[PDB]
Amino acid sequence: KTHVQLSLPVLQVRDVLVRGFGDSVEEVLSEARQHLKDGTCGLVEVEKGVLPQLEQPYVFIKRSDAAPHGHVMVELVAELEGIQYGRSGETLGVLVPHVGEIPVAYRKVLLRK
Repeated sequence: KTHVQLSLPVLQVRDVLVRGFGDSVEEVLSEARQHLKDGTCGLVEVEKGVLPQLEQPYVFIKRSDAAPHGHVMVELVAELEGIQYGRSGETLGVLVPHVGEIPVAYRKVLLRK
């Protein structure tokens, strides 16, 4: 399937134990896709002061379209020193590894895979 329905646990930035997916744009997109498949991906909602508390490169989910079965259609865009790899809509948040942090909410998305 080109799209996969996921419910991503929303984590508080200060709870996140592993604050990024790796060291290159290509690695973080690779790792983010692997974690999304394995159900070990969390989402941090971007506000003032969030991104400086996480590790670059960043992986964003961005709205790819205007929402089947309550699930917003999204795609992955990486960012490193202010350059984005990918072009998409509004950020729904930043993806991080989930290693058992308690979420505050769930974000229903349809992921272009």
